[PDB]
Amino acid sequence: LHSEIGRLNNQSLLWGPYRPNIYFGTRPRIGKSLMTGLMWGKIESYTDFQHTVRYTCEQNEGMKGYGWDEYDPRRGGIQSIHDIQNGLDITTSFVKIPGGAHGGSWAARIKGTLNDDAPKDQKTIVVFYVSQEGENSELEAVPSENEFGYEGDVILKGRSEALGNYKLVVTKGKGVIPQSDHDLSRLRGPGQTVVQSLTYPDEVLWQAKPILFQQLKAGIDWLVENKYDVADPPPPWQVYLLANKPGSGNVHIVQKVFEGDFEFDILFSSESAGKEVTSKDLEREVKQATEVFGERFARVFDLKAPFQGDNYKKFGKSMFSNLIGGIGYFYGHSLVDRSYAPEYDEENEGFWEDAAEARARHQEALEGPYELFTSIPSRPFFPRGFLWDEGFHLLPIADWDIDLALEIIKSWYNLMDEDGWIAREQILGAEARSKVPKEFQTQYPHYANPPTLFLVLDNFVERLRKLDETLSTASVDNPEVGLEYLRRLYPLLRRQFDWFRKTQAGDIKSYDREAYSTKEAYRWRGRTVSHCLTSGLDDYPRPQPPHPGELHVDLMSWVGVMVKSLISIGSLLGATEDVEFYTKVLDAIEHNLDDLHWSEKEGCYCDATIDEFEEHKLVCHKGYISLFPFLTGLLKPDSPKLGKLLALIGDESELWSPYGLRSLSKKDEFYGTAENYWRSPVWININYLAIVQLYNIATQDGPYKETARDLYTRLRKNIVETVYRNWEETGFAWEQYNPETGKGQRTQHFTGWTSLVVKIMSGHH
Ligand SMILES: [N-]=[N+]=Nc1ccc(NCCc2cncc(CCN3C[C@H](O)[C@@H](O)[C@H](O)[C@H]3CO)n2)c([N+](=O)[O-])c1
Repeated sequence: LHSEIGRLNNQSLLWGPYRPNIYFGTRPRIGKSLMTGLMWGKIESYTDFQHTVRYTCEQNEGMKGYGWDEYDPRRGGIQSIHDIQNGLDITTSFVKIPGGAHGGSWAARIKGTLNDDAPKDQKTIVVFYVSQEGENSELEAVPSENEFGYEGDVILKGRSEALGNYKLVVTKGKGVIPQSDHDLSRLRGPGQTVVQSLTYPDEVLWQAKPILFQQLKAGIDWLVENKYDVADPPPPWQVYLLANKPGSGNVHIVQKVFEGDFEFDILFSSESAGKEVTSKDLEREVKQATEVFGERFARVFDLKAPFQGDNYKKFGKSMFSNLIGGIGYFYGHSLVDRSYAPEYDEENEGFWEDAAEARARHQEALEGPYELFTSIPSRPFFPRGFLWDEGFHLLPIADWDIDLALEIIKSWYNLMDEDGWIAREQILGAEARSKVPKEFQTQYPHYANPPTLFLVLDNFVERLRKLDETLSTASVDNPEVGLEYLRRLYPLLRRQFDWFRKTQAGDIKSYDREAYSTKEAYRWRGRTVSHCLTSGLDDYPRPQPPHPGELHVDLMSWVGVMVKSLISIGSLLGATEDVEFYTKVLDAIEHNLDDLHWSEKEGCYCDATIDEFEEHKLVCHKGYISLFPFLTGLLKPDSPKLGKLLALIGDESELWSPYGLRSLSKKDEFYGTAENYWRSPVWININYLAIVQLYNIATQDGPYKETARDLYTRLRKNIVETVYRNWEETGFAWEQYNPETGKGQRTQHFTGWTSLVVKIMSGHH
């Protein structure tokens, strides 16, 4: 029965628009298979299309905005693109039609509407680019009846082991096609849909822009050789129309020129299913996917006061759809230093210098290949898997579709090496590497990242204890299936738990340190003078100088999150001998949090170092870090320590801004300093943790119930309204929010954990 739900999930999720790095394209969850990409650009001149053409996601003054209005990876959805440079409002509707033995069929409608400022006679070039990777696989453009190109549909017929037989149709579409009266039209035709079928070695098929431009440049060279010159030049749009040469190959370029508004369909028909997919099929399946998305949202994301209104429902749909619509499939080699150089052990003073020397050996090599199926923080700036971001992404996604969330968790845990290491940053293949400076690619096996994926596993278990609709909950509705997943995953959770304990161990025994436990103490590896990249709070102030004797209260608190999850899961599995050791590790963390990290002087938890005089010193920087034992749910609701943290959180002079909790206190000496990344701005992921914990204390018998209730109510409001106002004004989710002004700053299209705001509005944690 596990195998069945497994095979059904596989078949449901195989196809998607799983290329979030580009405006619009498709691929299945298969490393070497059939992929598609959309390109468009106005052409006003002989030189402008190279600069106007769109393919990979960016955000600049030329683009107003873009994203998913509606999305479910099982059904498809609708994306809006507002392109100022090209004068176009584009719609890409994508739909899946289940059937056959191969992951089903799918269809897309591309619609371009010139905006008010565009010339009513603008010529827009549109390209649908189709590649197929594989040794024993074929794809062929059925040639046209016409001499120079296509009056109607373009039929591609192909086959692979993975997809069996399929056909891919690009329809005639609707819109005016310009006609050239030039002598060239006797040889190129007056203007029509064209296809070039090419082959390149499989590993470069992703470089669709250079592949296209090489063909455009060969056309222009041909014009020059055959005496088409500046005395009598063809119009720009004919100069940039490829000579029709359909055939077989692993690349198929389908090119259309439109004058004014346009639309055209892409129909993917799996032979192994019923009848082929039609345009009338696409139109209906789209209408129905909208109805279903509407119905699921109103149940799953029931927005509570004061966010019940339609304005906030639109907001919620946009923030959610962009989050789950960012889901990608990633395949290829990753860059890794497997030297395990001894300098990476960071056991002497000045360890950052030694670590730099080891990195300068440049022993890192390509390894894999790996696949990953994950949501992403940002399509334009960093469209790839980030380990602790994914824990946040999956909290809303899990509500929507717990079986999808568990699929993504599983994909992340299949990356884990023999030691219990997952790389914090997953850059799989040359396409992914294209977006990342060479200096920032190398993953380090000694680099951790917060294990936020356990928070998701926690929600799963809580839900476990208490056809597309069916598949989405299959793993909570069929408890036998739920436990089998946990049984298969548990060992790797344990492996990661031990890996933290072997690789991110702090040192008690070697210093004048007393504590309830000689074991429980942690220090993030990878830290430099200014940074602790691995903690996730890049420039949050830490002990200066960095020191082998440091202890990180956030890191211990994450180990605390991990043990509590292992207790829950281990028990659901009856692994008694493990639960005992976990029950005892937790007990030791609860104590050592107080003995090593609690400041009675300051009224908050702090990190620790050892002095110039070699004694344990608390290093207190009031901010996110200070709150961690609370944010991670480790303290008793009656704890006096919780009492003092609630005071700090609610204190306007420290953390409390009209716009949410400041990453760092206004009273801290480092407030607003340096890159000021985690040194003041409001981050939605940490505010989300605060809101959830406040609500927990707020709905419990205890002394702080009423304070917790006030701070919840107000913080929920401040966080939602800040993200809303900025979305209303800019159309973007932002990476962080200015505490002085409330303005969105840093990375746009951050969906991204800023999308947690849909869960903050829906309440009932
Ligand atoms: N200090 N530092 N200075 C700055 C750092 C970044 C800045 N802007 C975005 C640049 C950028 C590009 N590629 C990847 C990433 C990682 C983003 N992010 C980092 C989170 O901290 C981490 O927790 C989190 O996992 C990851 C992923 O969401 N970021 C700026 N800026 O725009 O001025 C100053």
